[PDB]
Amino acid sequence: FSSESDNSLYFTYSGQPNTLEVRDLNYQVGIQNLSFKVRSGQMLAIIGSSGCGRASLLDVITGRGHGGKIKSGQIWINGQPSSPQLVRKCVAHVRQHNQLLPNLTVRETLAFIAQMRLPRTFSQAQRDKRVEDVIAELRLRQCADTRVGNMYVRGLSGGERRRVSIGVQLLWNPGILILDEPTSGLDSFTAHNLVKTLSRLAKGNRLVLISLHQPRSDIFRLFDLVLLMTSGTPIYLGAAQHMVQYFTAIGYPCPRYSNPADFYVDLTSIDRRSREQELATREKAQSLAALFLEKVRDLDDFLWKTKMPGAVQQFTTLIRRQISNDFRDLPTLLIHGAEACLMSMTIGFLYFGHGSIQLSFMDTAALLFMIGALIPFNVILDVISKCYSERAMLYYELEDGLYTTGPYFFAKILGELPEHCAYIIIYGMPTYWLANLRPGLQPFLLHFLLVWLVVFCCRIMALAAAALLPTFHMASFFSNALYNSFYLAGGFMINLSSLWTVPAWISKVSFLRWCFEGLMKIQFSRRTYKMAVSGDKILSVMELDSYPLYAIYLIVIGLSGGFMVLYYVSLRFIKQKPS
Amino acid sequence: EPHSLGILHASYSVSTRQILKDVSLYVESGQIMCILGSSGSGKTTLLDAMSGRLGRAGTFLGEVYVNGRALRREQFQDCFSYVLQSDTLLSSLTVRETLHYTALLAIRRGNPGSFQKKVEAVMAELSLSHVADRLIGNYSLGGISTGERRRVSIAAQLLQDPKVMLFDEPTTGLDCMTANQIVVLLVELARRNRIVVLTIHQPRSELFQLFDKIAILSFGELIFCGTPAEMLDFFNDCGYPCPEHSNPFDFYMDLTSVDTQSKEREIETSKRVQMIESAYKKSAICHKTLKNIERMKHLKTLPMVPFKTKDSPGVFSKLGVLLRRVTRNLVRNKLAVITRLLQNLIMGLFLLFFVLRVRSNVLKGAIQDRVGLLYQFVGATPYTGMLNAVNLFPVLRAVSDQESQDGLYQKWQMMLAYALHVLPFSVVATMIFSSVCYWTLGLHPEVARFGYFSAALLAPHLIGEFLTLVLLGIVQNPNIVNSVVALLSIAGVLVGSGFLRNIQEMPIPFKIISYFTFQKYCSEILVVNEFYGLNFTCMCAFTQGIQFIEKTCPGATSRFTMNFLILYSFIPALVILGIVVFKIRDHL
Amino acid sequence: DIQMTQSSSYLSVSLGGRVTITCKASDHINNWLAWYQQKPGNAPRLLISAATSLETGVPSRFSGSGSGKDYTLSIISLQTEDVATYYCQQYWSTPFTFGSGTKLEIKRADAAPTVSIFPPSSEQLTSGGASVVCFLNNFYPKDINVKWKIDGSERQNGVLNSTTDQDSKDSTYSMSSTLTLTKDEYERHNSYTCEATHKTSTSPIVKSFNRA
Amino acid sequence: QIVLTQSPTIMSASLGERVTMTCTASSSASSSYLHWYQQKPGSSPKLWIYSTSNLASGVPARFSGSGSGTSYSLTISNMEAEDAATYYCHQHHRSPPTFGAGTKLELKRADAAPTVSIFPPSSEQLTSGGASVVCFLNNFYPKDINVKWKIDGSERQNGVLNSWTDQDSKDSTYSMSSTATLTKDEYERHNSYTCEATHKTSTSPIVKSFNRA
Amino acid sequence: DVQLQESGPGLVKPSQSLSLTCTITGYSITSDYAWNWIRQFPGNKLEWMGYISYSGTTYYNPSLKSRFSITRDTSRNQFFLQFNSVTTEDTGTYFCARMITTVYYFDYWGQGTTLTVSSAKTTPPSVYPLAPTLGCLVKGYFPEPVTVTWNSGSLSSGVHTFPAVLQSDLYTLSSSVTVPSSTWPSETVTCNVAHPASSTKVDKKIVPRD
Amino acid sequence: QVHLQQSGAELVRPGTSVKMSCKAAGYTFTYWWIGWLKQRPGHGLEWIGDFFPVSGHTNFNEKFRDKATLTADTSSSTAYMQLNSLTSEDSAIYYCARKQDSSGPLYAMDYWGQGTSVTVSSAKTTPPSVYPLAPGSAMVTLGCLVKGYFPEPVTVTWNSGSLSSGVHTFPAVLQSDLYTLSSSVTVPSSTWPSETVTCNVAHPASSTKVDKKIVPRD
Repeated sequence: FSSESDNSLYFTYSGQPNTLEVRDLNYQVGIQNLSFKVRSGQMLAIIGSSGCGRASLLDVITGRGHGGKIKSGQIWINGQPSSPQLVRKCVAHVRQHNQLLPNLTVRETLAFIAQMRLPRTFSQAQRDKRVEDVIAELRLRQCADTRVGNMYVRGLSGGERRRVSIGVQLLWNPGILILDEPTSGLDSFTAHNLVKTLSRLAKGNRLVLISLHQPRSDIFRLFDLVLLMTSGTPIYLGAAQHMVQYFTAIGYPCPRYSNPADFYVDLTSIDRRSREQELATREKAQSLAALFLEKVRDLDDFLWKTKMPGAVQQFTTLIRRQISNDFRDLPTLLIHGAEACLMSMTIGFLYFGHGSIQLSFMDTAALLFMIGALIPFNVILDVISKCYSERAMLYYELEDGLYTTGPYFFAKILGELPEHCAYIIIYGMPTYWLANLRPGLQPFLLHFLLVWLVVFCCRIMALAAAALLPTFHMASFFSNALYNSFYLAGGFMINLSSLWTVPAWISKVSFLRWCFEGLMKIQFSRRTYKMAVSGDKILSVMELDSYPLYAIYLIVIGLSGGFMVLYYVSLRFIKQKPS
Repeated sequence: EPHSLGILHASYSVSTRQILKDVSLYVESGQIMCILGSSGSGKTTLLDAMSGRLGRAGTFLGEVYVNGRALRREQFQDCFSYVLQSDTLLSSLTVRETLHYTALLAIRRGNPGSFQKKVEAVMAELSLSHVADRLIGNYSLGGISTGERRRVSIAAQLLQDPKVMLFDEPTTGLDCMTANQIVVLLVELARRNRIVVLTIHQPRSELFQLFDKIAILSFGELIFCGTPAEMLDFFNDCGYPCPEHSNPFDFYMDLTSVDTQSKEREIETSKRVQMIESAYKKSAICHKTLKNIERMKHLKTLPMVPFKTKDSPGVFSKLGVLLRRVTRNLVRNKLAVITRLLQNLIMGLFLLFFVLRVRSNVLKGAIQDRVGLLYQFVGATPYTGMLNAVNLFPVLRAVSDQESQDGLYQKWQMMLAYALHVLPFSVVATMIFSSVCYWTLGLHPEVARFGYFSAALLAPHLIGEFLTLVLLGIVQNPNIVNSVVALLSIAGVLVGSGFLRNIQEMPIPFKIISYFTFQKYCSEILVVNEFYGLNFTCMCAFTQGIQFIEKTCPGATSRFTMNFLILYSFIPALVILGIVVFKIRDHL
Repeated sequence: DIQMTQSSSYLSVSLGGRVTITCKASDHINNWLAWYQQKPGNAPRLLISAATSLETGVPSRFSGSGSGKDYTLSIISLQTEDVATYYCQQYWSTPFTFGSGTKLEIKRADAAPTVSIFPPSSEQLTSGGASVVCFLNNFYPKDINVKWKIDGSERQNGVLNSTTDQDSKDSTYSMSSTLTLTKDEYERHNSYTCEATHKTSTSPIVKSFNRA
Repeated sequence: QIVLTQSPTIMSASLGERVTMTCTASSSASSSYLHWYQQKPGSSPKLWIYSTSNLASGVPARFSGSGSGTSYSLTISNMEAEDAATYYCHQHHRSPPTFGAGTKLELKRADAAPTVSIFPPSSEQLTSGGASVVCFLNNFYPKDINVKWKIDGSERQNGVLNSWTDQDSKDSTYSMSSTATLTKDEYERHNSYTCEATHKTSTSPIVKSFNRA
Repeated sequence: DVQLQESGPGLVKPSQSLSLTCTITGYSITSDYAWNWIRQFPGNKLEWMGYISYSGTTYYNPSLKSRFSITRDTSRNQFFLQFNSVTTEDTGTYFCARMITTVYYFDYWGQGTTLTVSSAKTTPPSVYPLAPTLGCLVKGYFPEPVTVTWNSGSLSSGVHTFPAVLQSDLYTLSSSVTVPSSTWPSETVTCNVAHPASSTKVDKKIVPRD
Repeated sequence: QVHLQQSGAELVRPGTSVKMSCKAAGYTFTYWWIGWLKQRPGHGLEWIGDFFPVSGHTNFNEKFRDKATLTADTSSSTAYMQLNSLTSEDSAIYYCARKQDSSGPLYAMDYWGQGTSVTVSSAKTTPPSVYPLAPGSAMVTLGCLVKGYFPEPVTVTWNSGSLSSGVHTFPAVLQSDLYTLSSSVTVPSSTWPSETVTCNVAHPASSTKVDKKIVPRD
């Protein structure tokens, strides 16, 4: 046996029992002809193939699939035709692959979700009450205070992660809970205990639907109802413990000491190795389907024998969660710091200006260009890498609708500033000090501010690119193409006046050009440089006399604002599909 | 011919948990043995120990007897075949070509028709003649199916005619019909006077009456080993009857596993497992197995020698075969050839897009644009080299790992084969780039200058690609190699080349590091070729190109020929470096 | 299980005063502690929900708090109606547990009991049985132990003691001790005596009865 | 509901020849559920081959079979004496399971003429008021035999019954018998009874008679 | 080694009850297998009738609509069949078989029983010896089978027994054996006929006449 | 208005079983958790268990798992509790109550029933014996005894109810399955041994009434 323990219920659904029914649904990619009705208190497992390309049956039922469309039939939820609003208000979909933030605790993870799902009229005591009820129901009081981390591997077990993934859906008290592959990656005992947990959730006035391919013997015995499919064609719908009798009474026995789910699935499976076998097996499957439809023709249900949080509160919650998670992730912060410091020290030492012969004009200009141009190399890769790692969470959270793109947009941009500013300090200050650049507070501060704005613009560009292209490598390619274009158009490597129309237009919007020109108008503004030679004419010769320094700052701000508009439109209009 | 395999005892430890403990087993020719276990059971370690894939990873204290003779550790690779759970094949080759190349490396004899005689035979045995001469390709809908790929790998092992075969979880990414077909295939292979031992993760109910012996391991301990009938009788005697509709593999695997969710469960299930294992050790089945193992040691009837026929061609024949294998793999891949030949052209056209003409007036950029272009050529060229290596080498790296563990060739021989086949494509790619951009830009009309330019940029491309290949030998994730090489290229042009920092006014450690960067020598060659004969017009400090050369890297013209000798000495050096690096890879 | 313990099962208070009733948990209950007020004859009323949250309809005189495992219910300006039994109950984890309860009583000046011995009536004498009873009326405090003696011989069996709660008008307590014997055992002895041992004397107050 | 047909219905071959039998499904069938059964006169069918190509225990490893879709076949590489049996095709692709009609193979033998003998009624028939005349035609081959009856040259076909056996396990020949039932009043009124046995191993019929009432 | 032995009534009339049984030994019918009945018509055509799974679940094929049922007794392990629709078309040989439930096939088969259904009456045989090769004819009786042999097994070879021909509910069976004239007429032989339906056994000596 | 109404009092013999009811009103009973509580005189309260009617789920107190069976009929909004194999220690007042939380984990019992007294005793109905107490020779206290009655309540007064003060009543004690009740009065020295008084005892359960008038003696 496995294990017996407390089977009490702690968090039950308080509303009227809900229903879900499907009437002659025909979906092609797909699903040929399904009819069923289930009610609160039952648990329906779906076994066999049952799906379609890149979308399971449960995604078809919730009305959010891909690569196909519903051709006929109806889906009804709580007596009403299915719609995106009924799905959002009733269906707690738990996906096969999602992630929780690595460095929050269970209490913190549930607390942040609770703040974003429960009505704004709840007091904090009521939200803490709800979180504790969910923790009690899922048997998480022991290990409630540990890390939910996946990337942080040390922490709570995979079973407990699965339970937390269920809890973040249970918090808003759903009536219909739908799970896709709940026992995936779990051990035998863990999967068994998880299925019993799902049974208790069903017991507490809820409807639970489970998509489960190839269930084990001991898991099959725990099922209340089972829907057996070979393809989109159903074979049997009804009580799991009577499934064998159904087949035995229609001429297809099953041996003792053979799992019913595996044997029947293999018996009705449609091999495509040859045309003769595929033809014979499709004919067999259609015969069994017609036979079932006849068997339950005269039997009912085809079964054999509140104000929400506003944008500001959502923003506040997202910014606190983002800052809380990333500032506990110390290895990444140390790596980013170490890379910025080592790079700034190498640039500083190469252009060292204290214990040496004073830097030439052209060496100083090369230095200022290198200070600007050599930074995006790491910034682009880490912003794109981080954005791609977060698409699963963003996609499913926006799909569920606990927040809109506005609060996420602002929280995402603002949350990197406590790391960005430290990064700018570490990168900026050792080069300005090691290479003997212009003394005084005002040059130093103007240099720092210009570098800060340019790197910010770079981050917004990479952020907009990562959210626009469907994959990591295409977004990386696009970002490097813009970076290399801006680099060449920067005006140091090639002359700005000796340009064809389109490179001139590229130079006009190149943030590395404005970075270079600004730094040059700080180091050589009104200072006399020993070559004496007036700085103003020297800047004029290189065609850097026009556009006063404040306009350079405004232009960099404008370019960042442009990429912000692109990023916002990108996220809202184009879906951030995972992987 | 009662061929047999026996394990008298087996223990294995690392450094410092122990992995296996006192595992005895006996299997004869014609029998199929399935080894079961959960996470941490050590069944894969047991197969790795038998196949000799550990070498010195840990201490193995067991005794392995084949046909009455104990084997030495160094003979393990010559007796036991081994198929890994994930087969990496070269998608550009056909089944016939893949098995042909495998046979060419596996056997030393000549008379080429004989090789086809062996290859066609295995394509008959595993029903591959139906799919012979078909491109391997992508997944089933647009290429060869997964089950067919499994059979191709099995055939590749069969080309040396092994007598004892070890399969590490052959049915992991397969559907139920494909996995059933593979198990039926393996039992048929066992029937033909051969020993087949495999592991299975989640075996279906149908398989239980198909295997001849089933063994269960848990944390290195052997819980049961016997036939399915003996399995049911043993577990019924212990008081655990099988439930009505349960899969025997699921029930017995649950019964013999340890639940680690809580301390009460770990203790309870540990005691239950120890009761079962203790009941097993005293049983008649275990004693019969131990006596059969003892008996074979003293029967002077069938002593035999190691199998698979260790016919081993020399180094240059292997390099020839690998060279035409990788070459054939490349030419049939139209996209890889197009990218490999045209990326430098795309780079050139991009640079040409920004600067249409050099414009001889100094105030309008006569010096600035030339230095910009040479700097960008030197920086960008090893980047495209790196891109070729990262995109194309890892498939060959995985293949060479799988085949190098099998004893066909060493990893560095695949490294050299890759290293050699890319040379005509790098030469063609550079000439395609140069023949467009050089004359369109109008860098210098002289043909001799064009020649020196093309050779001067040819060398960085190869240097970048070779450096990327050496780094891939020890850095498993190619995206890390991508970023590291791109960063080294940028640092190289920044430090090594006088274009941005005059080499005579920078600190001593940067001059010293600069002397080892190829960008220094390439930049010196290109600046001499570009500026020596020019006379500029038009602040405009310089009028003659010789003045500019004297300003940055003075005296470079007198070292021009020697600079080529230095630059093209970086390419052999990295190759020799690669040879050691991949040998170090052999210990990782 | 988590055991809730309430010490000081009786608190003598005066009207208009301040009452503090404590309760400690055997484990962490995370402030999920309710307080109930029960009066004789009635079902208990919920006074406090989670440790500090006052229930709707309950007067502001009632309050509560806690720290760690130690919680307190306070009553300011105690009313006549607030003389009741109060219970501490935790709902952190099943099984739910209640404390033992504490009861309030009205503080009064000490008083000695009026004690009397009654012999059996002839209607009891004619039934073959007998009993001798002694009453203790209008005493304070309630903890009065009364023993019986028959010609100096202590009798432990056959003694019932019925006590009452605090009188609503006098604020005193009363009790009645009844000794049951058969007729022949009764007649066997000449005199009976019972002595009240209590807190307002340094020696028992002893009463006696004889016949003829 | 799948109907199975088989061909040839009745076939013959000599020992050592390769012989095939074909089973056709009325729809299609999956290869795993096709079975062949062997039945000999006197007893129940025995399992011969299951799942088209897996031989049952005890079959002397010279039988095979194959097929897919709608076409399945059974092959014997070299016939022996013990293969003279009826082979049934069975499927359970779709319930109910069904059987074909079976194919019956027989062994070839050199041609042989029958021994023909005509017998009088017994005294226990003569005393009971009726009579029958019995004409036996033994140990012939092939079974394609034609027997005529005549009384005083006048053919009498009505009231005459006949029968024959299957191929004998002892000499591979065929034998038959014919009984003519006549009224005693008809029997004693004629003194010439005859059988005209015409068959393909001769060129003229063998004519036998019983010249007695 | 599993034994399946059918038993039951021999000759019965139509519009009666009729229960055939299959006693199964060597393997309990409460463990695996589907346990069914198969019928063969006198035309060598097999027909499947129905099964009772070990769980007690039964299945009968269509186009035999509500004609029969299959029952069983647990401890004793008998296998039963009761076809109410006892129409004359049901004459033939019946036998039970064991189905393997992995891939559905019949491995073990019984021996079978011959069921004859008609209103015809049991009649004892008439036996007439035949001689001028010698033998005997047995006719004018019903139902089948009749065992026909010879005294002490003398003519164990060289003998041909012809399948019976039924006419007007009575049948004629005939048997003939050739013995060379080198030993006949001294080594006396007889025709031994036994009819279980009436339990009549007759042994008639055969005498040749001029 | 939320209201819980329980069944009446019960008296049964040891070894038998009882069934109590609690009808809910004013709320959606079916989907709320209802709990049961035992209050045994001399002790505090004991938790019996919680019940969830829509599913019929019972959260058990392990002490009471084999004794109290909880159920409900949602078609009549009534919860039931059945007590099996009764002994003398099960005589107590049983309560039903509903929680503040529709979800069920927090036992803050907002509304309560009335209490169903359960008495377990083998005793049969019996009238009381009434005795006067003689004051003896010598304020003066006189009194009376009521002994040997079953079942309770018994109403005892003095002078047919006119003695508004000075009278104490002592709660009954159970001994040998019958109850013992006593009462006493303090009277002025002008009203004894001069005026007479009466002990008035009524017992509805056994349909009796005894008026024991006591006059001066002893």
